Amino acid sequence: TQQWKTLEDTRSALMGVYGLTRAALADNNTHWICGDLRKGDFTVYKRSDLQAVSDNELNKPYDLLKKVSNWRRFYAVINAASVFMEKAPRTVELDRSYSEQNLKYDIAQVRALRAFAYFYMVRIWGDVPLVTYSYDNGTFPSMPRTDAQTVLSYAKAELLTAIEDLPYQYGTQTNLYYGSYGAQWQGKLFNKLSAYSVLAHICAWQGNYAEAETYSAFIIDHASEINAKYTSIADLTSETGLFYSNASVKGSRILGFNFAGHLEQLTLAYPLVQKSYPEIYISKDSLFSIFTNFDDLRFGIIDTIKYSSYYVQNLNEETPVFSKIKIIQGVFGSSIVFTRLEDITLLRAEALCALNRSTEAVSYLNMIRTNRGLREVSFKKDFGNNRESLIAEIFEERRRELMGEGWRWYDLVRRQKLMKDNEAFLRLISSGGIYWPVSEDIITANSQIEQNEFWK
Repeated sequence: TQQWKTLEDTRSALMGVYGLTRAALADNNTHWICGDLRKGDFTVYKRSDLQAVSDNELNKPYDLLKKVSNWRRFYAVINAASVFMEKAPRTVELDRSYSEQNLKYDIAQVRALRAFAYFYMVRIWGDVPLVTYSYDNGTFPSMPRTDAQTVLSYAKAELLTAIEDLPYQYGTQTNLYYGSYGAQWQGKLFNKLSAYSVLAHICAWQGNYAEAETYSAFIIDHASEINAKYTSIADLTSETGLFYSNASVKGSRILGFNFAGHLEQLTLAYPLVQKSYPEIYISKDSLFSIFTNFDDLRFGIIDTIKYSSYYVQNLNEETPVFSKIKIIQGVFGSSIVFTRLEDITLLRAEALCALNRSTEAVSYLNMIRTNRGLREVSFKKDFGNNRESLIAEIFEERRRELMGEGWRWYDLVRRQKLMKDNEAFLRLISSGGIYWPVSEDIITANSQIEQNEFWK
């Protein structure tokens, strides 16, 4: 049973909240299933269950769909965080080695993780029960789903509170943080900018682009404080690059979760692993539609081996392998990368367009383009000063840059809200068909929980 007598007890509990958060995103490949596969750019080789996700046929009778649709793993994070906040303060009184500052740091992390879990689950299910206190395992509070706006307002306030105590970096050489400091914790612990990144995204998801722009700006302007940088194509895709836990560029994972679920389970095949075919892949037709310029470093120049590019291998075969993420110990070690500077920079561009400041958006778009072999663009010459044309292009840049990082589906929804170029998709948004069904196991056990109308 968890105790709170010593610094080792609080350390273990804190690491447990991180572990639970990783598990929520990684279980059944949730992050990629919900973020990349759903109406995504991946062709499915053979699995009808994966094909149902891709088609948004989330009521089909597949066990995968039922498992992903059960939100328990998110409430596991929320409850563990709530318990930590209730019980950890006592440790300061019990163990002289656990300082008030150590408590403030730990509380801020678990508070931010809880808020992240809420945001993440709101994007998936929409309305979810807003639980703000701990409860016993095997029970769940008897309450309805709470309006998504109310849940996000709670998440925003919690993140702003956490930011007051979250540092940029943890510990010093003279005052270690749980035995390590500075660079040792970069890309491992939730930092002040990690919290700002969640705020920026909550705001963008709500259409509050004024706030999204301010928060994205703050992140970009303070990136050096957490040692976050723009990543080269080689460092993004290397076996020891951004997706590797102990990468030299690890600080560039503004928010992520490391392993001591992986996209590679779905994407890799021979020769990278001994599996004959990939479960999902980007087809040649898709590649040539999405990547329009042969100078694009993501899908252009060879990456050493014959028939390769930086994102894709086996270009001589009918089902090329999406090899961007390839942290191979099969057994994989790839980190979940929720966000990084390129994401936040493109978010800022999106926000600036939303605010009718398209000329300013172009400079941010160009930052990403010019680090990927693409020429600079200009608003008049390349977009005819058309705000919607520029918005569409910012989303194509995200489509390219963040491929396989759990963004595409959410990006399609934010894009649709701005572009309004597909009435069928606008109806899917208004009708709730952009969310997952609630698991019938949850509804049976908790009578106040109502199914999403779209999936009844």
